[PDB]
Amino acid sequence: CRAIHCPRPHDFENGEYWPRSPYYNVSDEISFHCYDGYTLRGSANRTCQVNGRWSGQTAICDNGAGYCSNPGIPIGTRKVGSQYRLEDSVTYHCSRGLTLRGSQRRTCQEGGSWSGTEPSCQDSFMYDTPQEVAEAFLSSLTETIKRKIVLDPSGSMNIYLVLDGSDSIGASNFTG
Amino acid sequence: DGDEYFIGKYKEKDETLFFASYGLKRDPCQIVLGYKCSNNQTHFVLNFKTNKKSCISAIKLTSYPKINQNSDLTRNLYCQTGGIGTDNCKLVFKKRKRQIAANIEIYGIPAKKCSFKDRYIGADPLHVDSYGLSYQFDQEHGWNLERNNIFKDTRFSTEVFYHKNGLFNTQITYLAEEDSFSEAREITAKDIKKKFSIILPNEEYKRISFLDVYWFQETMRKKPKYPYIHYNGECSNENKTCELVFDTDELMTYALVKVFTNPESDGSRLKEEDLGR
Ligand SMILES: *[C@@H]1O[C@H](CO)[C@@H](O[C@@H]2O[C@H](CO)[C@@H](O[C@@H]3O[C@H](CO)[C@@H](O)[C@H](O)[C@@H]3O)[C@H](O)[C@H]2NC(C)=O)[C@H](O)[C@H]1NC(C)=O
Ligand SMILES: *[C@@H]1O[C@H](CO)[C@@H](O)[C@H](O)[C@H]1NC(C)=O
Repeated sequence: CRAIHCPRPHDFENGEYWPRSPYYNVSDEISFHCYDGYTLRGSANRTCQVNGRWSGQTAICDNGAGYCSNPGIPIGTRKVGSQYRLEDSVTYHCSRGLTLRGSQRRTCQEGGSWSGTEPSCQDSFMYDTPQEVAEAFLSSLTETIKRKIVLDPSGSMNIYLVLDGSDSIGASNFTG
Repeated sequence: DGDEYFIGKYKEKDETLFFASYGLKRDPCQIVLGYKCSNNQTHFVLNFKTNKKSCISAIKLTSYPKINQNSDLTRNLYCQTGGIGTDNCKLVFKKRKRQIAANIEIYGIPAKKCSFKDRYIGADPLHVDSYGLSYQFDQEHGWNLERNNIFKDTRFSTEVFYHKNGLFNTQITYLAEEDSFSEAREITAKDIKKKFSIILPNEEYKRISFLDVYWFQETMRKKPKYPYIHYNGECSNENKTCELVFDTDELMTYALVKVFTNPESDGSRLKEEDLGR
């Protein structure tokens, strides 16, 4: 068993980041900074911890001359497409030894928002801790105001739970 | 088709200040002509400040697609710092879940000699008010009723405050059949203070019998704070020049008073259930 290596950025358009190295150890820092006449959104200082993911959000430098905004390049992927008007599409894919999790193609809808979710490809050894799982489940299931569920008048919900009992655990009779 | 919201009244001899189209799901906006906005899940605000010497006249907003809700019982457009007559105000609009576009236009007129009396006074002041709805009385007492199909509000008992197209209203007293129209008076933005007054004549056959005020203003939140328009002292027969005094909690930008005259008025006229504390 060897050390944990955080992924190395692949592309960055209209900007520059410090420093550069073939691979980044644990608790190393990267700082982004981009050209004149643009605007930076996100986090400027990013560091990777023991989990294997960079801490913060994605850094996006934008100009402000399109119907729908810049999607940005998630760290580790590669983007194809450079048209930011109505009815165009953008595709993502990342490097070798990584498996994608999210949307493959995104389309600029009528309102001004994209259709899908921002991809960020993972590897074998990254797990999810209970805190983030609970937070994401609660945030997706309900809406904020505290947090209450919204229904239309004369509305209803139908929950369907599907388990499997194949030879994967074999623990008594569905215990746990 | 799409729904529409108005502020002010339009005239056929006005030039456009600007004209733009906005999406209502992007984050952030697209900065158009170096202006500022803000967009949230339930709010869309815009900042405007012109450079040329002009006074604004009307604002209009159009939204798509059509939704099943009337657009006169509540407030959806209002600007928070300024208004009509002042060269800038900060527009605020409240969205829904199904609105995804907006078109905005602003009209104005040259600053020096701009006055709005020629529009809101109408062509038949004795039969139609500024709103457009005609008067209608009671045949057994000759007192006008209360129009009911507009957004109306009360502070305490025995008070009324109407609203329509960004224009408020307040009727001082009750109106009789045989009243006459004398004149109208307007107050511009350079003579507006936190507290002020106005002088009117009551000489012989110019007896004041009815006063109704129209004014624009600003609102910090969706719940407004109506100003106190009380009637200084008592305007009986003896005191010929009668004053009207305002007491505002927020700054207005325009006012208009339509004096009515009736020689038969004795100075007191009140309903049989309005009278006791
Ligand atoms: C989305 O943005 C809108 C404005 O674009 C937010 O509405 C505004 O929020 C501010 C911040 O809370 C309010 O200002 C606050 O007013 C109090 C009143 O006493 C005063 O102490 C401060 O000035 C304070 O900042 C503002 O009233 C409010 N409404 C406006 C500007 O019309 C809205 O809250 C945002 N959405 C969310 C979910 O926060
Ligand atoms: C009525 O007359 C009195 C006489 O002193 C005067 O003080 C008051 O201002 C007058 N009121 C009006 C409304 O003219």
